[PDB]
Amino acid sequence: EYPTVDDIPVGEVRLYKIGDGVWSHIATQKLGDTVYSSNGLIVRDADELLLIDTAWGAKNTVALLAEIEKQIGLPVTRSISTHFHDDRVGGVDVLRAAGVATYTSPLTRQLAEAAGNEVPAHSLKALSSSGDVVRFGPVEVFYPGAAHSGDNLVVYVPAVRVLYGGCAVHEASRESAGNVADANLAEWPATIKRIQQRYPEAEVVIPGHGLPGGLELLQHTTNVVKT
Ligand SMILES: [Zn+2]
Ligand SMILES: [Zn+2]
Repeated sequence: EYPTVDDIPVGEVRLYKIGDGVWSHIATQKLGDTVYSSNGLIVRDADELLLIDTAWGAKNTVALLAEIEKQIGLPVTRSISTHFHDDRVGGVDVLRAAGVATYTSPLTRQLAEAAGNEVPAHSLKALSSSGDVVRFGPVEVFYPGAAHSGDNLVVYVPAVRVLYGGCAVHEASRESAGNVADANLAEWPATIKRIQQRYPEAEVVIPGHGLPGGLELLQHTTNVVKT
């Protein structure tokens, strides 16, 4: 029942309930004759929502906001982008236009700028070194170290033990690492290990692209990387 590229008509966005007060959002995008799906997270905090990652571009992110209003009916007041690529910050200007306070780490803001990508407006402090963790509303934000990118963050929802790994984590069906142009393959194994050690009670692990699973996706990612 989890949405895939063959049930999402590009330009549209689906929500999938993961646990109490937690949804993933799923969208699709085409690069060079190739279409992908991409996930993000939505977390309720009292009567507002925290958004994790855009829906991969302006058009999709507009549709995301509409779908949130339709299905949940609470306002997105803040967002976090988990790295500097377009599937994470593409659509940040849509969020800004809608009045969302947009955040990411200082390093992600720098990399996004260098790349010519949209840049969240605000910095999350105290995430500069590997192992750094901060609280932000109903979640923890963790910088586990370099992996898919030098800046990649993970997000944990402690009340329901949901770990959003973003693109630092591969779905079970992936056999390759995908885009490694910004990756640190030598460091990726130790970064996963730091995630494993920090969140041993996670029940759901959500990858940046593809099907959610459990803690087994972490070791799987390490196995995929060793190529
Ligand atoms: Zn990426
Ligand atoms: Zn990605």
